[PDB]
Amino acid sequence: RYLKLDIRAGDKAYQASQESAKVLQSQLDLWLAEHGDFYASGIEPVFSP
Amino acid sequence: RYLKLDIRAGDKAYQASQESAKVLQSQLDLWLAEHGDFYASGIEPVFSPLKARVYDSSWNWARQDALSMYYDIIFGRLKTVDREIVSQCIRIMNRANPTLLEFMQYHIDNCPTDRGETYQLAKELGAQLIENCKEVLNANPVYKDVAIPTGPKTTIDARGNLKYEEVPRPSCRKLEHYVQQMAAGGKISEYTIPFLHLRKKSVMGWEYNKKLTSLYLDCLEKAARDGLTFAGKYALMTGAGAGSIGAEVLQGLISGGAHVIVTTSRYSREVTEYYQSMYSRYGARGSQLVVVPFNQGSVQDVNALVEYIYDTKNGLGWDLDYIVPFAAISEQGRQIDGIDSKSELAHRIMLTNLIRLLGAVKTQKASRGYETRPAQVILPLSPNHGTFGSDGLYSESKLGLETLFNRWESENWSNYLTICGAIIGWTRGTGLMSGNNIVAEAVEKFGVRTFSQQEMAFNLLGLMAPTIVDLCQNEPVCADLNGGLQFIPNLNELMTRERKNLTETSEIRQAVTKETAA
Amino acid sequence: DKNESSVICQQLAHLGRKKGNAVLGIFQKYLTGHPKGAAGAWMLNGCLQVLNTGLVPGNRNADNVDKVMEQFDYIVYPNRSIQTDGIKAFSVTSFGFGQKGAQCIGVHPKYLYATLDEQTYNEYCTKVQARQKKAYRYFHNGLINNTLFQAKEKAPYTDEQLSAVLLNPDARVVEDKKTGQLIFPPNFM
Amino acid sequence: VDLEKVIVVTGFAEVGPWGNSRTRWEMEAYGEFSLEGCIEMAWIMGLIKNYNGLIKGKPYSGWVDAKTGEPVDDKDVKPKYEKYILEHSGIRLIEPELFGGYDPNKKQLLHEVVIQEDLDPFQCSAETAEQFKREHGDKVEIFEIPESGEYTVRFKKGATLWIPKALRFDRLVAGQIPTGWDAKRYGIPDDIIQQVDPVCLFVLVSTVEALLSSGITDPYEFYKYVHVSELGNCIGSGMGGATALRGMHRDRFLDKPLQNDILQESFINTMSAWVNMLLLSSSGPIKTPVAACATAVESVDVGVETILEGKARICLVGGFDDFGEEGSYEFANMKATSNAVDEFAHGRTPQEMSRPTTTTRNGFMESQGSGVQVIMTAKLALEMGVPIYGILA
Amino acid sequence: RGMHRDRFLDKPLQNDILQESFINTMSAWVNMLLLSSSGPIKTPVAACATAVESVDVGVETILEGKARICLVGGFDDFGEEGSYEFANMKATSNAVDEF
Amino acid sequence: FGGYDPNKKQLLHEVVIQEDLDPFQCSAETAEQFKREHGDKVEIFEIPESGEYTVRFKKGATLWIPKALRFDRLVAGQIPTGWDAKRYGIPDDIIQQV
Repeated sequence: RYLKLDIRAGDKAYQASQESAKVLQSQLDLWLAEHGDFYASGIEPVFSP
Repeated sequence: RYLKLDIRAGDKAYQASQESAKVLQSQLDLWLAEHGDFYASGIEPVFSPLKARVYDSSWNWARQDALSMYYDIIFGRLKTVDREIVSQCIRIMNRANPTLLEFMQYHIDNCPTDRGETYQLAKELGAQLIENCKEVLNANPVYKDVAIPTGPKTTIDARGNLKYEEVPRPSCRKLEHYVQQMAAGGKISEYTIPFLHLRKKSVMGWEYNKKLTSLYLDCLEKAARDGLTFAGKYALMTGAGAGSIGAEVLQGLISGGAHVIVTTSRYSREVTEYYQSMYSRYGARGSQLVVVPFNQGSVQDVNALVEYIYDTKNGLGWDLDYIVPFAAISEQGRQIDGIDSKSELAHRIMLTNLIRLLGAVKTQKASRGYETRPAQVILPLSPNHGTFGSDGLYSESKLGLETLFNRWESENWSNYLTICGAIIGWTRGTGLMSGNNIVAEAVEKFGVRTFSQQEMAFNLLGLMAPTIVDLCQNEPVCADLNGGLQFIPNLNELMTRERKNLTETSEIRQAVTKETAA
Repeated sequence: DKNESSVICQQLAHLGRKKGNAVLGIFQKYLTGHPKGAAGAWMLNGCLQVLNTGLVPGNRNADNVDKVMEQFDYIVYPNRSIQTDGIKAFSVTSFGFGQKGAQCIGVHPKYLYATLDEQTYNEYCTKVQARQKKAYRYFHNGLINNTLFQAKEKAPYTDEQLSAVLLNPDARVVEDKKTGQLIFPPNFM
Repeated sequence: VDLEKVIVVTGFAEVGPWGNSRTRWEMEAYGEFSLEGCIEMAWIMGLIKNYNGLIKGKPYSGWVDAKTGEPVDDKDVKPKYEKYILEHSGIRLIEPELFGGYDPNKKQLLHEVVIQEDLDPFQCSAETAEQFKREHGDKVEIFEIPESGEYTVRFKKGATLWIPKALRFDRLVAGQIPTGWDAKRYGIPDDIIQQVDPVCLFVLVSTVEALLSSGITDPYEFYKYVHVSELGNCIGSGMGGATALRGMHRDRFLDKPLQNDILQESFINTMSAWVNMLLLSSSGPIKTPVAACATAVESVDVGVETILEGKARICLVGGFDDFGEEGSYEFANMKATSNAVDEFAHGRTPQEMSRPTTTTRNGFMESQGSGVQVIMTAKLALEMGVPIYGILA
Repeated sequence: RGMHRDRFLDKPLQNDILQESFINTMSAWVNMLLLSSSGPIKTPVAACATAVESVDVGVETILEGKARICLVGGFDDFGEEGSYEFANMKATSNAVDEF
Repeated sequence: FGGYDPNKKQLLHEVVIQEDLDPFQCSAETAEQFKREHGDKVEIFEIPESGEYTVRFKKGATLWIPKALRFDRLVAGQIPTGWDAKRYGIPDDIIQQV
């Protein structure tokens, strides 16, 4: 307290990151549910000069 | 250290979470780069059984309508037997039951004729309606349309100002006369080919068939005289919003006594009130209307809708007799260089997911063995094979549907489905064609027929008649309801010229007016 | 809703209401909600307005009437307002917690006027007309000045008169010609 | 018939979610407000006002906007404000300001915790210290601040503490009086508005409105014709003043400020007393029915009754009730009210949640307000020439 | 009391407790368990005077013919909060002063 | 009266937190409820072994504490001590419900 320090803050930031993960995850689920793996893999770019 | 504690560990876990974030993020980027926002948003599921609205209380609305009509006569709002009254009488007849007869009889027996001519008129007309209702008490409800077939009229006033109106056609006072005109054809269809005709698959393609055409026209003539019943029929409808052909077809089905599940992509109170008002007006004895949210872009909504229809425990438990998949999106203004995420979505809705919707129905019927109940698919084809232009993937979607004709013979699902492809011609007032209403009068002067929503709905309901359904079980039926537009060369140029012709005349009078003012 | 519809139909049937002669049902709570202890009052007020206008309001939220209600033949369930050529009588009902059923019956004022002579009727007309003008005037004045309500302070009597007003049942006020107040005049006895 | 034994309604009114009996009837009969209705509602809600004098040095008389004082024409009231009126009247989501802060998403409850270590001390009057010492006994430890004569206090392990928590509730909708409604606009003085429970204000104005709808500007008018004994009151309620009822338990247990005779405002009879006190001076019989939902009918009955027995010749009848946090909670426990969360899942708007006789109906929506009628013998009504809206058969 | 105070402290309760707070409920209980009556039931409130109001309303109702027997009278409890408020009103005697 | 003593009339009093409190344990739900009522002075973290939570409060939130006041109405007219409806025959279930 005298040094204005805290460990719990590190965990707080980490929890916010859980939310980042869950947010992004949901979208993949929704994507895949309307497309399938053969599609997903079949549409990736391979062109290279 | 003595306590085996550390703060840095919290940060370490947090960093791993950064990696989780970056990993997942990349995939979204890749997804979006090949799809676009209109697609992404257009494919989300909205179907929910909890949001189902069910309308079946036709018995109550019959008493309310009978009483309303009684008082409208008393107050002199209804003085002459007009077609609106005849239509209302037909709707009351389609809802007749013993309680309604007792209710009407009481009011007519105790009508005080001494109070004036309107009370005497109410008693006389009410007695006639009671007797008509007794005659039809044990008859199935019938769709019978008494409205006057209209035609387009575009007027420019003396100041130069444009106004489009649907006007009654001088030559056509009844649907019987309409069927006769459609059977007669026009100068543009002289070798005449009727404006409404059935085609048969020949070695060289789909050709006009005089015999099948006579059967369909006889069905329409009978429908115009005697009406059409759909009592005990189950129908799935997509694309029945306000001002659509599907809305008029829905009126016909529920007035004929059908059980109809209708889908909407926009679920709101106003939309439910629209369907409620339709059922209260047109719902017959034993009909049922079920409204559900549904996005024809989502495979999951497609699956969930079909499962809800077939599920006997948590769903409707129905088995479908008919499918009307008329959902469509307007792609106007899209040329070959403008095929965007919205064109992909429109193509998905009108072709890909339609095919999946049919496959899902087949899956249910096959899984439960209902092999003696193949459903008729009224399949919405278009005469536009790119001849209008600047309409995205619309023509390709409609042409792609035509392949089902061959697939019915070449695949193992004929036992569960039968195909009736309607080539829907220019129907005025619809959300897809309203912007072209002003030139419809000019187009008809070339000898083709454009249709009102009512006229086109009557034609389509005629394809659901028992004789046609039986025919579809023999072979796929192709119904040309185009009104002869295929015989006009360079339709787009003609349309562009007539749109100009209107405008010039308008402008000249307006310029003179404005100058006269200045 | 099922119990009440059954009760009304049973009353009508057992008094021999003619078949087909169904009552028009009003269901005001769709619009106002339920203000528990106030509820009947709003319903009564609506019924008085129905007598006055001949217009019977409908339940706009009545999207599909429950099939169990079809057996209640003496009741129509309107979803839109219906104009009639007049209403003779209405009923109000309520079912409070603790098994308190309550019911009331109103009749149209013409039936009362039909008990008078023409002169007495016309004299009443006169008074209600004069009063109406005064009321309309007062109403605007109070409205414009945010003073429709205007509380008392003094009694119409004074503290000596008090008991005597309490004991002379023929004590009556007069309008005081100087103040316009209504007061027990000093010589009221 | 004997006109002394016929009872008639001679005027009536209400305060409710759609304003008064006129504005409510426009919405009930037609489903939209008239021009007049919109103006009346805008005035009730405090959107507009008359002005009469100078504006910006120019004379003006007529309507002005209640905030800016700019002139307004009638024709513009409905287009300018009807949307706000419709959003803030009738059956809608609970507006916490109309209940002094109560938000169903944050319903406050208190929870215990037990002390696990002797607490860090804090400061107070000697009296407060003694009070802690008295409630907590030997876990409490008090010692002077010898400079001031205040005290400082410590708590020890094994005493306890109580902590607010919030729960999300599922009754999010109610029938609510129009937002901005204010008794003051009718002329009721600020002192009474501060002293009485809100239901009293609803009753007072419903009563005066009924007097005016009877064509009477001063109740002492009666005393020309009838004796001050002959006027009765039988107005009642499901329950008394909800503010007083709650505050007397809850808020005094939290040691908040109060007007001290608050108990009396919790009694049902008190609203009727207030009507008598400020408007009537009656000597006549006053009675007080209670039937939660049915109370208004009980009142109307007791009135007819009392007049027929001769103990009064006019009575004021009808009733009231409020909407409150606690009442809403208990009627949900009874499953009597509709569940807003479930209704939203079924795609229903707040305005569709109360739907009697429908297949999908699932309870009432709770509401607040008052309604009053003036009843008297037909003979008396004719003598005084008051209008007659119906006969109580 | 319990419905305000004790539920705000998250204590255990029988859930329909609200109904027992209403005045009419005691009369309902009398009817329910002993009478099965169909007749009129009314509920006066006059704090101190309520019993007389009841007796009146009874006489009255019988004279009007709507009943031929009525049960009349009334009740009230003693409680912490009521005692406090009647002291604030200086209506009750001060025990400390009396001693 | 279930314990009410006029010499010890209980009232609740507020105190405001002057130092972050020593933590304590509960269901996740209770923790969330604290977090909801107190906002950002409340801090909650799992007991990762059980799925319960442990909770800290920070300076600037508040607390409520019972205190006793001596009242001056010490006397009443009371039903005879030991009176019991059961002796008349009223069943225990009704005695517990009403």
